Amino acid sequence: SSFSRAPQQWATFARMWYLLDGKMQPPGKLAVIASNKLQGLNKPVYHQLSDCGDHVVIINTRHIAFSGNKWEQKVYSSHTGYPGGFRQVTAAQLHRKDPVAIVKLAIYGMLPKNLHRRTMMQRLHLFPDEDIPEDILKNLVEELPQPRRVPKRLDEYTQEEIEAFPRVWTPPDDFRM
Amino acid sequence: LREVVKITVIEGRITETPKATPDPPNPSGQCPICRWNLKHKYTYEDVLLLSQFIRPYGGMLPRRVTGLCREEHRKIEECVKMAHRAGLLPNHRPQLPEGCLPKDKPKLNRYLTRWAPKSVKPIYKKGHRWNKVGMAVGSPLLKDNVCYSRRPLKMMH
Amino acid sequence: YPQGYVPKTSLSSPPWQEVVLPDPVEETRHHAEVVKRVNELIATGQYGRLFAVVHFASHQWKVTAEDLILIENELDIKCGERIRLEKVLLVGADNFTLLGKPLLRKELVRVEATVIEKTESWPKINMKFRKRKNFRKKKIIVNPQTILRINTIEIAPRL
Amino acid sequence: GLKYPAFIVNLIKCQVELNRKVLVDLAIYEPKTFKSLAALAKRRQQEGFAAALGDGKEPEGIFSRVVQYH
Amino acid sequence: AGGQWRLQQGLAANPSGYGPLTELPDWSFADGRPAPPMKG
Amino acid sequence: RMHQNQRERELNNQNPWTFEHIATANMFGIRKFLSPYDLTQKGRYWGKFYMPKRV
Amino acid sequence: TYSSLPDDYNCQVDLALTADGRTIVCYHPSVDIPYEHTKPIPQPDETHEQILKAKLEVRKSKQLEQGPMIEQLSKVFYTTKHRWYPHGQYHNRRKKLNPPRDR
Amino acid sequence: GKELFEMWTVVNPMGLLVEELKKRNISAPESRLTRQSGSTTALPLYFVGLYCDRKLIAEGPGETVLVAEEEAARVALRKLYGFTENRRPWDYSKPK
Amino acid sequence: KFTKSRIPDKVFQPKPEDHEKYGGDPQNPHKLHIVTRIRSTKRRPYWEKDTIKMLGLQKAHSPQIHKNIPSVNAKLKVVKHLIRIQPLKLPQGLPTEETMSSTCLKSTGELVVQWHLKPVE
Ligand code: FES
Repeated sequence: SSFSRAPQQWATFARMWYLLDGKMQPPGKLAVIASNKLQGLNKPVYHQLSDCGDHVVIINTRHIAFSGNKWEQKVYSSHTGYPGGFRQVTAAQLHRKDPVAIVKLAIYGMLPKNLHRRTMMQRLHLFPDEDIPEDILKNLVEELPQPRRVPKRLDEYTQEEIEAFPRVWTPPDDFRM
Repeated sequence: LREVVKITVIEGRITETPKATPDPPNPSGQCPICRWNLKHKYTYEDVLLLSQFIRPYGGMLPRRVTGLCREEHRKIEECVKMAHRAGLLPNHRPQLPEGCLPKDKPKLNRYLTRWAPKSVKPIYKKGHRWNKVGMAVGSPLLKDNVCYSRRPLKMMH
Repeated sequence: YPQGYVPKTSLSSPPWQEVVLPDPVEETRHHAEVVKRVNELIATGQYGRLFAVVHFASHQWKVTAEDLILIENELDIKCGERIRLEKVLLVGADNFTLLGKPLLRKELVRVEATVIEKTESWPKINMKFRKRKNFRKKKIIVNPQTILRINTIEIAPRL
Repeated sequence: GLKYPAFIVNLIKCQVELNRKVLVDLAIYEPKTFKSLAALAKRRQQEGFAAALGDGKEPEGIFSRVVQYH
Repeated sequence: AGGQWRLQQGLAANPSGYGPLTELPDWSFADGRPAPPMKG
Repeated sequence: RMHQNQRERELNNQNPWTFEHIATANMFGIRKFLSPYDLTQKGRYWGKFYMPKRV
Repeated sequence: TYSSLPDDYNCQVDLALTADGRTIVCYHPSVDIPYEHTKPIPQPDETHEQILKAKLEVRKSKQLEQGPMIEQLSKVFYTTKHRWYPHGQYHNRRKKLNPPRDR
Repeated sequence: GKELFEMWTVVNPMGLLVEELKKRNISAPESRLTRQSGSTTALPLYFVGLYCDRKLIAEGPGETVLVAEEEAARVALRKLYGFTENRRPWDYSKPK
Repeated sequence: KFTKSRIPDKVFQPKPEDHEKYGGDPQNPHKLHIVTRIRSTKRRPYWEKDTIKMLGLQKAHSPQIHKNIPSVNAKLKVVKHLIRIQPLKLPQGLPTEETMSSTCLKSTGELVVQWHLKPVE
């Protein structure tokens, strides 16, 4: 409060930079968070005619994870437009050729089907690994929690943790193993 | 624990094994899972419980040694496969006989994989609105587990 | 190991975290202390502008001094006449706010307004959808209106 | 940290009768007052959870007391 | 929202029904004279 | 055994609502959408097909 | 610490009921930013126009043609090219001369 | 609805602020960067806060650090002179 | 052929558990019904349309007072699926000429004879 008119308006409608980490996350849940910020639905001043979107930066897009047998069952389709130009490819094959296509396709589908959708995609920056250009890093303002919680591996348990968990049976000593 | 040693002359020596923690919380339980009140509260993520029934090379132990009842044996066996497929048991990999080496391909991250990744066909023709073909997620054998959600879990995605 | 003990697992505990509410006895003492401080602030008059939410006609309006309000029906009040709005749901300042359940007491808050203009709305076109619509099967609706200016909001130290 | 259904429902159980149009005004123009309402709705939700889990005759929550009219 | 809870406490389901918020007068003159009764 | 199993299913069924009560008492005016035979068959027969689990 | 929301970002919430139980009192003082949480101004090297000129550098062909110039503009402001093209006389003559202003 | 400096024209607001603080024997403020976004882009937002004795007095937004810093000065001055936006409304109630 | 139907008599003979659940003593039966229409008569047979007009239940969600006598009950059974029945209750006694202008009906089914719009305290 007590700002001048122009700075007050500038501050309210400013666009923010966010960071997401995609390692071991499912692509669908990542898209929901990204779509929310791209449209600007996180701001109480949201209106469809106000162009209140924000920038979203995602890293580790190569390390996303799919539940079930989706890697081998999900097919992506495209057509060149010439006779015989129909190509169908599975998720694993597409991930091999392009390390960013899967995440980008999920976000594209969830945005509203109008002209503003293609303006939104200009604010989405995807990197397959943990390396970011220096200029982009300077812009960041905040990081967001991952939607899914990553289970631990056996080798990551500290020795105390294994001891704490009880034993449930004892093998007979006369067992070959 | 008995190990056979070849020095040809060969002999087998028995060694001591650690014993189960005393004082089961629920004695009079016929199967070890029931004794500790874990009937419907374990999933593939629980490596600490699952590892206890695993051979050094990832195989399942026979029922007679473990003493599990039929129902629990099937559940544990299924959960172990998903734990292997999810890369949760890094130190139980298969043995390479002489010169075999890991294929050295990139590893796709998975979880809740019901079937063997090798032999699943792609869904070339997906369906329309209510005739959609479903993509299975999870295992049917674990249906009755305790659920903390308003509605039952969605098996078909 | 006590009876009814389950080893920690993924599904052993609920996803949500149970919380412990503060004890009733101490909380009541803290409640009384908070009310005392706020009443002193009102008594010493340490506040600036005030804003209130007032239920008038059939609508709720967030209000402040010098504001203009439009009511879409006749009121029976002459122009230039002062009035008191009597259904107030919230009064607020920079540092404190008061909430009624669902209405504040008459002693606490007084809101006064003035009638500035009595007018009619611009013509509104109503044309029902019917086969053979035609351009002359049409009606013009004009409603009476009145404008009020909010004058003052006052509070008193009677919490 | 609140979902829409939880926020709206619990305010009603506290005998607060603000409508959706005025609530939007407070969030945009009265950020501190809106935060105060956020805590109130959250607390009433917690009181309901405690009353549900605990069974039998127990004292009701401080903010869970309903004023009556006649 | 909250219709069922309102009925349990004995109130009307719609807050626009019987009760102080709806039935009480909406205004009075600054002098103190009461306003004419509302048509509804 | 099949007949004995059928009797057991009816007695121990935990559903408060059954086809017979609703049809006979015309709850919802359900009889608008039903045939006369429904009252007799009680929902165990549809066309030429017998339903083995309908109680 | 009775408030169920952390007090560290926007304001401190203190909620109390009056003795009669008919009013709810709210105390919300503001929270100021700690000095330890700030950074120093980079005094060593600014009008926004200067920033724009560096961004919209004219390097080759002197003033560029429409198309190439528009592609440069879209990258700077993260838009598509379609935004920047003009319109015909029909649309330009419909535009209001004096649109209303609220405050 | 009229802001102070809309009716009074003051150039170099910081210079005026320094003199005013001296009169009450207050130390000169220290400028620091409270918040930042999109610095390297063409639409940057800056928040600059004037700190006195490690205590915050004012905070201002701007496009550039210089503009934002100047904005903080005006915010500070307004509070000192009591011409803030949320100040007590004028009083026309008096009939005398 | 779809036609008028007769309900078996057993439906209206209650059970001991029902008395506990709904809290009505099989003795001292109540006198006045409160009836409201909560569904629509479109797509229903004409006999149901006519009865709804006889009972005064043209507007939905508006209560109507009727006698708990057998002749009236015979008509209510025909449209049982479209209405809600609640027994009337008079905690403070029947209204008199003095209190006739201060009555108010609660959602619970109680016709209070004094309405002050003030906290109970
Ligand atoms: S777990 Fe005890 S016998 Fe099945």
